[PDB]
Amino acid sequence: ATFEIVNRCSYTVWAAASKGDAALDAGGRQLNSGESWTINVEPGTNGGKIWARTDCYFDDSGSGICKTGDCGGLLRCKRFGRPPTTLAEFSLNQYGKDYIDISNIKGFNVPMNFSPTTRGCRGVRCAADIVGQCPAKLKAPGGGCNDACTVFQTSEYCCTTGKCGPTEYSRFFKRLCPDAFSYVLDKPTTVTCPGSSNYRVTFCPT
Repeated sequence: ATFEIVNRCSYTVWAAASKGDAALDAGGRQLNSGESWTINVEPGTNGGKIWARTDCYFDDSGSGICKTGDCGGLLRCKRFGRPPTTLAEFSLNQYGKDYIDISNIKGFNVPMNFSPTTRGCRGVRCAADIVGQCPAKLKAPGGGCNDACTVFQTSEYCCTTGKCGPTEYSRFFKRLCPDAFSYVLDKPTTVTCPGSSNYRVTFCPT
């Protein structure tokens, strides 16, 4: 499947793409404002994610640090990124269907649209000013708005027992971005697309 990743933000982002135990395609790349990066993701990929990283420094070996979404100091991510990270999540060719969503479960750094480029389903977007409006206790110094699990590490926020409810903090994310997951047991905002669809992830869509 083809994913075109587009940076419409006015600032540089370092895109990342991983399935948690391996890179997808090259795993990461710098995207200046306006740049587009096309990656190929193997059919049958389960549990893939794409995200943006901000304020990164890398040396010539591709080693360094980012203020949001750092994936163990690598340009080319093999593992998932450090919150806060707005996430584009997907599972492809699962019994004939692709499943896509955006998630704020690991916080929010950059606004995002995640849309098919082929026919037969809708896109999802979270493009509100979550950082600007972020509750004081969730604001990340490096930038971004953390989820409450990351900050407080409780059973209720992290849904450790598999029983948890919405909270004051999950409801903040949900109010600004209804079409994104706000906590682990949120009512799903997953979109079902035809198997073998293609997609575009746009950072800063508006």
